[PDB]
Amino acid sequence: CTSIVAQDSQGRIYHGRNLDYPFGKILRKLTADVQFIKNGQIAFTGTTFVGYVGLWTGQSPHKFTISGDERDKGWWWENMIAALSLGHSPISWLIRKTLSESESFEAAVYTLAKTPLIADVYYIVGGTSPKEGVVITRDRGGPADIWPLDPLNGEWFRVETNYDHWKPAPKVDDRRTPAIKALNATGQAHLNLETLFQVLSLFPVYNSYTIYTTVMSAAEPDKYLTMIRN
Amino acid sequence: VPGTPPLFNVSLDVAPEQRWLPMLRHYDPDFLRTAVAQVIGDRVPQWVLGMVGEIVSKVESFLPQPFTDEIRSICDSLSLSLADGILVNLAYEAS
Ligand SMILES: *[C@@H]1O[C@H](CO)[C@@H](O)[C@H](O)[C@H]1NC(C)=O
Ligand SMILES: *[C@@H]1O[C@H](CO)[C@@H](O)[C@H](O)[C@H]1NC(C)=O
Ligand SMILES: [Cl-]
Ligand SMILES: [Cl-]
Ligand SMILES: [Cl-]
Ligand SMILES: [Cl-]
Ligand SMILES: [Cl-]
Repeated sequence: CTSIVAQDSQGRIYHGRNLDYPFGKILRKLTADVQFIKNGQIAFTGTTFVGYVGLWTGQSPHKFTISGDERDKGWWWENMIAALSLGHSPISWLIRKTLSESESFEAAVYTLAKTPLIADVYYIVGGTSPKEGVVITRDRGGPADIWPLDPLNGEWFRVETNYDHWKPAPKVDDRRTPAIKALNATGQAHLNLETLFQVLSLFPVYNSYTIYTTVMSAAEPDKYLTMIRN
Repeated sequence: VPGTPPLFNVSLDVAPEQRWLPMLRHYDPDFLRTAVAQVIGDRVPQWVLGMVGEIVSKVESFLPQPFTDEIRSICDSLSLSLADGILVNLAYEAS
């Protein structure tokens, strides 16, 4: 997985992600965009697989966007059997619940940071106002790290793949550095959904495991776009 | 348009055990069944399948009823065990 949240020079927030999954020639046929309806209105939009009730990707229009990336320190399944049985939430169920209920980017960040989880994860959240982008590195009990955008100091994008951002990416699976270089070469002044989509189309950010690419912007919810790959 | 996934409406005002069925009606159950078996096959190590009954137990008691109610309606629609529905919905929490 790769998730990117970024701010252009005028303060607009953009959010994109690739969902990678091994042995996924089948999941491509089961990928679907879902509009979740409340009171005859589109409450939030996500992308999922048929039969999967949580969301790894979605937007609350005019409020925030969310994507999750898998985080593995080993023994996931073992630790998730242990973690389930105490009222903790599945990763993608929390995303869906947050899209449904949270009133603001601020509120979503707190919920995604603090709600106990059955597994570790990275949550990437974008809002509608300047600086409203964050990578939340989650332990099961709470946040290991909160990493917001800081354009004031020249840090106008955050890239997350599947590794802790304060550690180097492993040389055998370094999709982070090519994404950073591609964003660097795009420039803050040329960031938009189209150029973000292109960054997410670069090998190995886009690779043989990539099921779909989504780009989205809470401030422009009608531009939500998922492209099934391969 | 081209290359985008199908678009579905899912109503949260419809009951949890009904709100996914319209979407499911667009897919061949045999196809979905084999897809579920695949994912469970190459994502759920066999030691996990051994205690899968345990996993069903905790979810029903410790996971929110819509989650479980939605999943059981999918399993009954596709002739899957509840265990398989929960497993495939927990198969993604990591690699
Ligand atoms: C979803 O439902 C809303 C309101 O009920 C409607 O505006 C829209 O046309 C529906 N979309 C689809 C794809 O069915
Ligand atoms: C990206 O650009 C910044 C300066 O804008 C530089 O400090 C950094 O090393 C660059 N990163 C890569 C991976 O090229
Ligand atoms: Cl919900
Ligand atoms: Cl990373
Ligand atoms: Cl790491
Ligand atoms: Cl744009
Ligand atoms: Cl089908």
